[PDB]
Amino acid sequence: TGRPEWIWLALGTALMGLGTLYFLVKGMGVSDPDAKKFYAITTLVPAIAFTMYLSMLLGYGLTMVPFGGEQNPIYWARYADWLFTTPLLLLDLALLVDADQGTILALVGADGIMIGTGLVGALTKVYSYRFVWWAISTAAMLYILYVLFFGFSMRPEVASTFKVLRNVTVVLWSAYPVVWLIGSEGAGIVPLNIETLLFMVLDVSAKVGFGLILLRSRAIFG
Amino acid sequence: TGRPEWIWLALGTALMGLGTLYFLVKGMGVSDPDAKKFYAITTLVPAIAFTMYLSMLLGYGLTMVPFGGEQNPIYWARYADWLFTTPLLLLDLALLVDADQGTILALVGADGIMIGTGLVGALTKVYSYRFVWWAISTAAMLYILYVLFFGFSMRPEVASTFKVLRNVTVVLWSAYPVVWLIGSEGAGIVPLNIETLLFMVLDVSAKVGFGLILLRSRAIFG
Amino acid sequence: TGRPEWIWLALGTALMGLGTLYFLVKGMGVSDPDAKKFYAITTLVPAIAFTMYLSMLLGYGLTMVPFGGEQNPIYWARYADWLFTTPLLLLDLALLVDADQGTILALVGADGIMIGTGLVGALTKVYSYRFVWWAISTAAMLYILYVLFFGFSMRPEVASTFKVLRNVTVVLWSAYPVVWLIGSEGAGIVPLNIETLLFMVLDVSAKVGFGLILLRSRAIFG
Ligand SMILES: *C/C=C(C)/C=C/C=C(C)/C=C/C1=C(C)CCCC1(C)C
Ligand SMILES: *C/C=C(C)/C=C/C=C(C)/C=C/C1=C(C)CCCC1(C)C
Ligand SMILES: *C/C=C(C)/C=C/C=C(C)/C=C/C1=C(C)CCCC1(C)C
Repeated sequence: TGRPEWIWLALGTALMGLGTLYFLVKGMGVSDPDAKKFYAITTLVPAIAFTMYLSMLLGYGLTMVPFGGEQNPIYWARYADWLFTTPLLLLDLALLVDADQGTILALVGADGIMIGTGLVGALTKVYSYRFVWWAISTAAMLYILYVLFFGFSMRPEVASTFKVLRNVTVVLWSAYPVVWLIGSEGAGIVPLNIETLLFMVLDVSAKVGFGLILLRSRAIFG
Repeated sequence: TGRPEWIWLALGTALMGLGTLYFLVKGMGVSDPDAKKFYAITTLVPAIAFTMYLSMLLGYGLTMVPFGGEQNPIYWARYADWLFTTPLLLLDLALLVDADQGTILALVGADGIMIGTGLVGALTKVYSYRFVWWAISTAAMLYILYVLFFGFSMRPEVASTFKVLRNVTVVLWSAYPVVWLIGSEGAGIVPLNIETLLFMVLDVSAKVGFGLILLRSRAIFG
Repeated sequence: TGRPEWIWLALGTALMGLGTLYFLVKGMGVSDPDAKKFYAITTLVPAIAFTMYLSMLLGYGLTMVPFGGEQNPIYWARYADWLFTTPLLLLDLALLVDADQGTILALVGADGIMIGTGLVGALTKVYSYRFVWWAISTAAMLYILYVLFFGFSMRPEVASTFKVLRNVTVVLWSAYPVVWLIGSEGAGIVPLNIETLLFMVLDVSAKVGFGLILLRSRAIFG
């Protein structure tokens, strides 16, 4: 179409779609109850992202938000995505280490707060206040990071995989607040097509890359 | 009112309302923890549908979607309904056979995808793309059907009831994609008042009929 | 700002924000898995309410609903709040007494119905029908009250705390339907600024007061 970012939304759609089919096939032969859990969570993450990448591609997941003078194009569908896929990615981490349910409920709820405040900030018409919501969301993000590092005798199959996925998680998740801030939702420093490319690379890596490291590990079997 | 389908929405409201009160009363005397589970899930399905049938009756759950030339009346409230009642109906099936949590998470998430893509398709303003969302939703539907047949030593109380409810589920659920397709959301082949009658018969049977077969069975007790 | 209720929204924001930080700190040193559960649920309730009080403060969580002649200001964000915090408050009660999952699913679903019908009623443009939704919502409220009293050998640490929190819950929750009814959502008897003060006192007490009684009790430890 007439949106230069179209290409990145198309590529994202395609990579999430093929990741989903790859993990669907791979989990084909699994009967270990624990492994099945990791396969369900992990296949669903890019299947959901596939649908929201498609909706942005076709224009459904775009709206116009007036602020600081202009009519700003905001991809809201990303927050419908993340609202479900980010807790699921935290659940993969949580089950891996056999987390207490109280830590799991802290993680999923802090994550909800993160995305939902992210979404408010994305849709807020008073420019200055958009960054008060960014800050609140970043604080929930940093609570989550804190818990993944200080919130938790695992078998070494689990600890090595956990540590890797944990490192991947903090490095990539921590880049989203930065892209938002300098992108079209925030200061408007980086154009939307570049932003959309940044978010596509993070999203494919955080979902499909993350899942490839997880699902190739023996950590997931009981 | 001035909507010919009003009658079917009124009848649906009434039948869901009486189903809810019937199951509420029936579960009155239950103390078996397992049976209580089946009674909670099963009573809630038509209580939620009661509220969304009422909202369509009163006009709240209707919006206008422009596409292929016209201003199309779309009952969106059906998707608020299904978003919660269809996973609950799958949970009744799942608990019955003592499903692994990984199979339960695959079912509920595939179901979310099904309804949420159904909803996108219902609200999409580009006529051709409405059927790309229909197709994606039908694929999640067929994954669910596949799992109910190939995804799963139960006591014979469970297997006989499970098989029946399973058969009821595939026959009725599989008719929704067809009604949508030829109805006002799709090709516009069947008028909205006839569509609304079709959806009312399916919905009462899939919820109240399904629950009557379930809740009259000894399969639900530990 | 130019809204007289601004002050109560500001005070509510501040009290929910300090409650959240207080409970965050207090739960700092907890390792008992059961206590951690109570701390997660209980800290999250005012953290979520903090964000929705802020959004009403800044104007995001306000919309205009035309009915009975006028353009009515409706704070919708309260229902985004309650949709999650009221089930969490019921979960604190439920875990305390070691409730059956079927009773927990009845509680959370009745609560969803309560808030979601509350929200429909708040946004309904036909004045008379707003009170049909109020009535349906009040009925779910009374089902919840019934279950907390008749739905359930606990150790006396639990029974004393449970009884207190239970009493707090019915007295304060039962006042919300009254405030709505005579406030701006309903008959328009009490002005919006007074209503907003009423809701702020109930909300701080039902969340922060409730949590102080809970989290100071030994009932929460295994
Ligand atoms: C699959 C997608 C992933 C892992 C996305 C993660 C997104 C975040 C961690 C987003 C965080 C944000 C904040 C901390 C600041 C406000 C804006 C957000 C939502 C982009
Ligand atoms: C109580 C209601 C039930 C059991 C409704 C079930 C609805 C479906 C199985 C709907 C499926 C659809 C698709 C597969 C295609 C797109 C449209 C839908 C949502 C009607
Ligand atoms: C933290 C907030 C709490 C505990 C809020 C509880 C709110 C209710 C119990 C609300 C009930 C309502 C009805 C029963 C009638 C319709 C309107 C409502 C949603 C205000």
